Amino acid sequence: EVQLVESGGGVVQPGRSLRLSCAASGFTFSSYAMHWVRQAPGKGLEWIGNIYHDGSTFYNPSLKSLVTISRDDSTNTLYLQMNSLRAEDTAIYYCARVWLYGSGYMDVWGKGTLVTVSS
Amino acid sequence: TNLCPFGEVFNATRFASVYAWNRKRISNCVADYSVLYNSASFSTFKCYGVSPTKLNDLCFTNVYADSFVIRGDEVRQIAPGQTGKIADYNYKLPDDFTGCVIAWNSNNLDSKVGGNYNYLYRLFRKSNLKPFERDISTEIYQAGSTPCNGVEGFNCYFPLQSYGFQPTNGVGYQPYRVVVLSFELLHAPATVCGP
Ligand SMILES: *[C@@H]1O[C@H](CO)[C@@H](O)[C@H](O)[C@H]1NC(C)=O
Repeated sequence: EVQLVESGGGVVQPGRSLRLSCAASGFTFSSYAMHWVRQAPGKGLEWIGNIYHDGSTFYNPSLKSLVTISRDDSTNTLYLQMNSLRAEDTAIYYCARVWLYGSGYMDVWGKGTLVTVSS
Repeated sequence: TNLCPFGEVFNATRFASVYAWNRKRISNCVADYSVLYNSASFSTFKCYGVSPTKLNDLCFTNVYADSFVIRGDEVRQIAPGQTGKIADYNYKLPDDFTGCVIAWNSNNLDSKVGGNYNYLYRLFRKSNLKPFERDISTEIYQAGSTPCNGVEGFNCYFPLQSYGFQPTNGVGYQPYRVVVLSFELLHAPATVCGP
């Protein structure tokens, strides 16, 4: 069946990098476009980035150069590199999947990963 | 006496998407419009409020060039009084618009055989745009009767969809580059003039 699983969360020092992975199982990773979403405790959802089969990466204009979305298609996975961590990036992160041939419905979602940043 | 930089507008390597269309102010130069209309590259050259032949004889001020990329059958939506996704949520022209809409096919630059995905259009907004209003804001929006309090409700729709540009797509689905020139007719000491 369709499934998105994530990994890479934890408690890390600020300014250290992170690499969050979103492995997809059960569906072919092409012809769908992948999103990264985060939400802070006490805050609503905030969209991070999009990446397509081309390699076109679109980021949120609100946060710039903190993240880098990296798709890989040999093993149907999605990577996010997070650099120079600030204290406000304590968040639950989600991997999302849209069909390119319909409305922008995000269908199934990742269960999410917890990222806690402190000193 | 110096020339206006239309070559930096029409012959640019990259155009932004229609949700984030590029606006360039053209001023303090002599604009040679006769190389635009007599060029056979432009499929659509539709001017509202001005004839294209008389464009050399008039002095304008605050000329704006708006550049973006839309698919083939949406070029009719770059006009005053039109409805559609591009007119409502991406790029709205006013009813009192004076200027020129220029659009040409760019399939051999903006299509890749696997599919080009560098160009986006906004699919939904809460209200229609005001004329000449840019919405670069990408925000998660709801679906109805369940809030977007995480995954738990109806899953949350994304506003920006990318065009599926492949060169095997028929005409009408193919990339068309659109440049919209907007003028103001002689209200200040003018800076943009013909020869
Ligand atoms: C763009 O390049 C072509 C190549 O010959 C040229 O004919 C055309 O005049 C150029 N456009 C502008 C606005 O200079």
